[PDB]
Amino acid sequence: ENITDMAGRSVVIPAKVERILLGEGRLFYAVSLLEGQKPFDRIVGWQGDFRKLDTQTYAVYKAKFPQVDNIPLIGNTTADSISPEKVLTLNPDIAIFGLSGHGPGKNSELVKQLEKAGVPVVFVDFRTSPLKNTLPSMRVLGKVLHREQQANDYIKFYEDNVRKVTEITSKIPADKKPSVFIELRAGAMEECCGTAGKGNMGDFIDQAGGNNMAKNLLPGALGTVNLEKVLSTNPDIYIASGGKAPDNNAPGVSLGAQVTKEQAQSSLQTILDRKGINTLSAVKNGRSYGIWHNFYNSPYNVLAIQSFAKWFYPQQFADLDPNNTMNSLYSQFLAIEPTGTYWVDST
Amino acid sequence: NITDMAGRSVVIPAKVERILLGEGRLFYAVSLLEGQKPFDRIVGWQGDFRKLDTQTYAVYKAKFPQVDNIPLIGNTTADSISPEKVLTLNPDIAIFGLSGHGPGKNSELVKQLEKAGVPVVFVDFRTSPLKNTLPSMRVLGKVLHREQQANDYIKFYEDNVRKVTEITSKIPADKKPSVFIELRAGAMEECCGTAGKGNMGDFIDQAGGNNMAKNLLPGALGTVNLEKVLSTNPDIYIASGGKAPDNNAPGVSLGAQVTKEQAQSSLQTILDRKGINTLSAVKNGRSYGIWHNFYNSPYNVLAIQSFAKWFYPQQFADLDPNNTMNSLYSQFLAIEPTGTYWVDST
Amino acid sequence: NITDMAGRSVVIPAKVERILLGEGRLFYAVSLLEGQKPFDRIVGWQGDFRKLDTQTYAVYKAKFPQVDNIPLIGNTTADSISPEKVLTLNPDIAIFGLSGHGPGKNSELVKQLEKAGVPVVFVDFRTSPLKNTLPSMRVLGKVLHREQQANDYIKFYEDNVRKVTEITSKIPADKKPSVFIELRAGAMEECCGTAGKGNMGDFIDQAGGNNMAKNLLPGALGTVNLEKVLSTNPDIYIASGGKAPDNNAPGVSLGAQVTKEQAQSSLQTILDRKGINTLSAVKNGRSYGIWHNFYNSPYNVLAIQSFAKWFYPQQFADLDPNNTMNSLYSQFLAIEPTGTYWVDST
Amino acid sequence: NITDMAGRSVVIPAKVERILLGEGRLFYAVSLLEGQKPFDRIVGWQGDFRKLDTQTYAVYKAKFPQVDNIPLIGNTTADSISPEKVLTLNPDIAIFGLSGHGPGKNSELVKQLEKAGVPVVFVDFRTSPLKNTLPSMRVLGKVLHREQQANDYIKFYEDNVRKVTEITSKIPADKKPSVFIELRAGAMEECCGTAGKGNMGDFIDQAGGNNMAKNLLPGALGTVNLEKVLSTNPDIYIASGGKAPDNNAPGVSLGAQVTKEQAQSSLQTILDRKGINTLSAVKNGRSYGIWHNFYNSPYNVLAIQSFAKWFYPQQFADLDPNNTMNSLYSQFLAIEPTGTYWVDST
Ligand SMILES: N=C(N)NCCC[C@H](NC(=O)c1cccc(O)c1O)C(=O)N[C@@H](CO)C(=O)O
Ligand SMILES: N=C(N)NCCC[C@H](NC(=O)c1cccc(O)c1O)C(=O)N[C@@H](CO)C(=O)O
Ligand SMILES: N=C(N)NCCC[C@H](NC(=O)c1cccc(O)c1O)C(=O)N[C@@H](CO)C(=O)O
Ligand SMILES: N=C(N)NCCC[C@H](NC(=O)c1cccc(O)c1O)C(=O)N[C@@H](CO)C(=O)O
Ligand SMILES: N=C(N)NCCC[C@H](NC(=O)c1cccc(O)c1O)C(=O)N[C@@H](CO)C(=O)O
Ligand SMILES: N=C(N)NCCC[C@H](NC(=O)c1cccc(O)c1O)C(=O)N[C@@H](CO)C(=O)O
Ligand SMILES: N=C(N)NCCC[C@H](NC(=O)c1cccc(O)c1O)C(=O)N[C@@H](CO)C(=O)O
Ligand SMILES: N=C(N)NCCC[C@H](NC(=O)c1cccc(O)c1O)C(=O)N[C@@H](CO)C(=O)O
Ligand SMILES: [Fe+3]
Ligand SMILES: [Fe+3]
Repeated sequence: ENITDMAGRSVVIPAKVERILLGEGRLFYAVSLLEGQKPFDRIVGWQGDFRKLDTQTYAVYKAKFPQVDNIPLIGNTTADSISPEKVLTLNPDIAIFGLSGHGPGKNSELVKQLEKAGVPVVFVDFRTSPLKNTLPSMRVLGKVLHREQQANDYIKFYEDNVRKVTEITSKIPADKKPSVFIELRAGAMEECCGTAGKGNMGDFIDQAGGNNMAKNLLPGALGTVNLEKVLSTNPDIYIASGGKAPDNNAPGVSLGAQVTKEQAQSSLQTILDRKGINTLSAVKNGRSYGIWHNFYNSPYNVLAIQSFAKWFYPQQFADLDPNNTMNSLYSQFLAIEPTGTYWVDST
Repeated sequence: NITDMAGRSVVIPAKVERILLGEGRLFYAVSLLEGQKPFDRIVGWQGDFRKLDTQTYAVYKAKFPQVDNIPLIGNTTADSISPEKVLTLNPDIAIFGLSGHGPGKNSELVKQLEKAGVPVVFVDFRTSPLKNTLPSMRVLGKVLHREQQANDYIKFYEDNVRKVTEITSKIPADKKPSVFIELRAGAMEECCGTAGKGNMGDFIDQAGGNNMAKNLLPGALGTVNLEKVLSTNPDIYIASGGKAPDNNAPGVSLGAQVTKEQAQSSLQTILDRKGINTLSAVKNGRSYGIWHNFYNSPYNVLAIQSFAKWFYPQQFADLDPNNTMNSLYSQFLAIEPTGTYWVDST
Repeated sequence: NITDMAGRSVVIPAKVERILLGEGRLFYAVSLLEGQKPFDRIVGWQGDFRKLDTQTYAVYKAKFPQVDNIPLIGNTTADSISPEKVLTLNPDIAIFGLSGHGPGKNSELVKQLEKAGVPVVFVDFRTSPLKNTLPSMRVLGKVLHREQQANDYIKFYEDNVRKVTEITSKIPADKKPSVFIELRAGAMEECCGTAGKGNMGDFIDQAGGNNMAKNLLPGALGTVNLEKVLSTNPDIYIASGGKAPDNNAPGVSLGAQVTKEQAQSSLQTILDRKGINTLSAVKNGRSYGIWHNFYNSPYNVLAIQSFAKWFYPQQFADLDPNNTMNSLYSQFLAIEPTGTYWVDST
Repeated sequence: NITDMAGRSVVIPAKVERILLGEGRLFYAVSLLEGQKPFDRIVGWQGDFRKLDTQTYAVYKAKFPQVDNIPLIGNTTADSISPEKVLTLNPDIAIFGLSGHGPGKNSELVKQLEKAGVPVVFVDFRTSPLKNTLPSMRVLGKVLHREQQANDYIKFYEDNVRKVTEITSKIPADKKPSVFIELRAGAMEECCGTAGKGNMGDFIDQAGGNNMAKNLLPGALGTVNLEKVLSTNPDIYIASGGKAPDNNAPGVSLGAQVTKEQAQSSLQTILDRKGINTLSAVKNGRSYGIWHNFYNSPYNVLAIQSFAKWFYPQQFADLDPNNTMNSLYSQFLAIEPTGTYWVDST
């Protein structure tokens, strides 16, 4: 059969799939929602970003599935480090790639090599245009991986849990919305400050009824705004993203499966104590928050949209709990138990 | 002739120059009428303003040292008022409160004054602020011949309250936060004082909150036990106080001579008390301090706004009670606004 | 005692609480000193701020409705000021401008005030901004007892101007672009109003531009005919305006309530006028709009910067006048920055 | 205490209970202030509302039959008002219009009332709606002690007008459509009544139209000959009327008791008249009907919106003046909106 991927390309659905290639490792998150209690059964190989840039979620899956260590790494954390030779010798029967990210895009040579080898390629997207692409991506993955039921179940769950936010924020007029700046991998980049424009976590700010101060500063989904521009705009709400492991002395916010509330609050505070940042009205007024970075490329991003709405309008979403949503997500779909801290408030 | 807050008819004097204040802090209503000559027409007052509002007192003393020479007709309780000292001041009007630290409608002193031919006016900012605050000012305007100042203050008040009520009057009950207000928190012998259907409860109602003690109490004021608070575990905790900074007694420091630091530090002591410190609202940082004397003052629009910002922070992001306060002072009063009348927990 | 901008010695009042503004838009200098209480000390003002700055007025009214009750001593001309209404406000200081829509150093009203024992201070942001802006603020600081605010603003101003002059002071004349500024472009009976050696001309000088009218005119303001502009055919065209968005009269829309799109649309109308539209600067996109009231405001550092960025685009690509405005507002003012104070042609 | 629309100072009465309406249709401004008790304070009125607004009258009569007992001080002209009947109603305030079917600022009756000690207030929705509508409501608020209702209505009005001006203020003159408005079209002896720089002309201006009579006429109202209209051949034709459905006199049927099909049929008659029917605007279907009494009513924001949607159909496709009217009625009035106040040609 045939379907349209997120690059507009038609893909012939394989009769049976047993050798999935992951162009970006963290595309595993979309796969995990379909594979039930057998998450790694059909993965022939993956980019090393999941294992190296998601060490916490990795370790949790390793403790329950030690065979994860033996899935081949086709590269490190950049598209340019992928050996096309190692890829082809795994004889994949499907390759899942992202329109953007740490893996090959629609115009890469590897995509063309795979087309010459007779291997179907599917483009998904949770990163450039999450709002447009997240649900269509899951529907498509459902069809090509023969997990239509799991996919449709997850779409219903997602739509319902997002509708809990949008029923309220879709009617709020622009002049009542809080200004928001999201600093991606805050503290951890060479040059401050990474953020999202019209795309990526910007889509989440939009949905949650916020006003992204970088929406109109930037052409793309990702970009950079200077510290002074942030200070000058002086937004209502400051959000920092990170995924740093607890026992990592490098700069950044600690969030993820092995992070405690106190490690998340302490490390957010370091981030908020930085020169310039610490004079923001949002920081002084305590409207300062942390969000787990990898939500920037995951269909679990409904958790971030909900955390954002609850920060943007605390009393209108007093009754909404993203922790229940994660637990409903894990119990319904996944094969591990939820642990750690995926979001934090400054004390 | 006018009808006071006790339903009684009062013949308005032709000229008033000797006002008796049954409760000292009724001065607050008078101050909105007297412009730059606040104490010119006060023959005497209950000692509650001087002794239970030491900060606001000291500020007025520095600009008007003659305030120290206004006679104190008693201390802080109705029973300590000498009716003899009262009558020798030959008042031409007496202003009393339906409730509080001064005589009520059925006291002997009220009857003595009626026998002496002295008009008595009952106001209320304390039992039923919502029903009574504006009618009280209207009445004080008429009997003190300051109708203009009164009407000016009513317009100011209604406008600044309507900023809140036009939003919160349409909010359904199930979207409202539960609220407990602990009056003079930390400072009473037995915890915990609060307000029912009345007093600061009216402010919670107006600001679109849900007062957990509304149905626990028959009156405007009363007491709920600590364990009942813990068990109800309300969304939002509010502590009232008016303690002076350099007062080692227990309570929250708020008022004209209090810095935000002192207010924040002393609120924290209050929030660190056994039991209180495990409240969800305290842990989640939805914990606040409000200046106690707003429990009996037509300046109470400042508290209604502070509550609304606490109950729905974003919907009232743009509302600033410091600006309401500054406008109030500049338009009506004879002193400069200083100190901290509200605080948020660190 | 201090020396004002007219060279006159002025005795500093011990306390000031009743400031008279000879020109309403002199408020801008006062606003930098009064913090969160902008209108607290203004007894009255010329009607130019309320009538010729409707946008900035409306923004302050929404936060301080008491601004509507400040008395207007006249309309928009010195000759419409009733000296009687002025004197009954019993000012304790009067602030006047060497030039503009209010009384000057030789007016009768200035003499009346001297007879009444009222100190008069002359400032200037309009005739000789470069010489006078900072000295004016220093002086206002001393006579209004806001030396701290004044010195803070001077440091901010000098630093933000030095960002421009460090570069443009070393540029030789032959590398400078020729510039014509058309004040209230489109909106005068006879084209074309502009500035000579003074007013916005000072800004062109500082920003390293070459004002084509510098030597055509004797004074700070004057008129140059359309044909003279066409013939000089300058490298850069700048139009000033302050027209409200919803005003169908001719002129450029700029100010607190103007969007970038309205500013551009209305600048374009101005650039589409016969004669103007054949200028090389217009055809080549070197066409800009600046908010007119910068012609008399110590916020004029915002214009010196917008000019420097138009005169030398890459040399000041890192300079942002919007950040400077926001630092100005947050540090000194009581309102939030909105609208469009400068625009580039599409 | 307040300045009316004639520039005259009027002393705000302490309590008003006997309002005299110089022009009956000034009721529309009063109705926005009186909530559910519209006629409670009206001692008498000009007969224009009852006789020239039969539809809106009948609707109020069905809910309030006591409206029939309000005294008529005259018919539909200032000259038919008995000053004697007026004075025996012992009004405590009289509201008059700068222009219209009632007395003006120089009438004898105004002087009689001044001799009788009765405050007179001039409002205006007719000569200079743009300048005067909102100031008129502000003033009526103060003198009738309905400041809250007035301020509420001003905010509503400004917001609903801003929906139009946000768009039309940035449209350049050369892109605007030419417009002719024929007042009480078909119903006058001599064609064609219209508005100049004033009256419905102000609405055309605001809605981003170009009134072809703006410079043909000195006043707010006047007459332009059919041939002049034909020759100018404007982009858009608008006819006003308020004729009752069951009235076979010439004119457009619009108002509270008119269906869309009766408004369309009667507009068509108006558009089928010799000369009119050769207009480009008529042939192209840019032909419309507007309810005449908007020519003197603070509900005129409904016509400004209806005009903008006719001037720029797609730019205002999302704007609905019917939703605006309904928000107006529900927020402010005591009756239910019915009928057709505007119509498009089939
Ligand atoms: N290690 C490298 N040299 N490049 C990494 C490639 C992915 C790159 N990532 C980001 O730009 C980024 C920014 C903020 C926060 C993040 O977590 C990021 O991963 C990227 O997105 N590249 C884009 C544009 O080149 C793409 O592939 O389309
Ligand atoms: N494309 C680039 N040159 N820089 C942007 C991203 C590269 C790199 N990203 C990460 O290390 C990373 C970690 C966790 C999750 C992610 O998605 C990541 O991308 C990065 O941020 N590099 C810094 C240097 O430390 C920088 O380039 O400023
Ligand atoms: N020092 C005293 N013994 N009594 C004070 C007199 C008034 C008494 N006050 C309170 O109950 C009270 C409660 C909470 C917070 C406060 O500031 C209070 O003053 C009181 O209210 N009495 C009632 C009952 O008699 C009344 O006056 O009607
Ligand atoms: N009804 C009572 N017996 N006590 C409650 C009120 C009396 C007393 N009040 C104050 O000290 C006070 C201080 C500032 C402002 C006020 O309105 C006040 O009422 C009080 O609280 N007594 C405590 C023991 O100190 C108590 O009786 O529990
Ligand atoms: N409406 C009037 N008749 N006069 C206005 C008085 C101020 C007069 N202004 C200007 O000439 C002017 C020119 C260009 C742009 C502007 O904004 C202007 O205000 C003025 O400056 N007069 C001079 C000399 O008369 C002065 O007083 O110094
Ligand atoms: N000195 C004069 N006689 N005329 C020039 C200025 C007077 C008047 N000014 C303004 O309208 C004005 C508006 C906004 C800001 C200002 O500073 C202003 O001065 C003016 O220019 N009138 C025009 C008539 O359109 C004219 O002089 O031709
Ligand atoms: N019924 C009359 N004979 N006269 C009415 C007096 C008001 C007169 N009105 C109009 O001319 C008019 C024109 C077009 C449409 C209308 O609804 C009108 O009411 C009028 O305005 N007269 C002038 C001069 O006296 C004025 O009132 O200012
Ligand atoms: N000034 C005049 N003489 N005539 C113009 C207005 C007088 C009269 N008005 C009305 O009939 C009328 C009806 C509803 C609402 C209004 O405001 C009105 O004025 C009128 O129009 N007379 C006609 C004769 O048909 C005329 O003078 O042409
Ligand atoms: Fe008390
Ligand atoms: Fe000027």
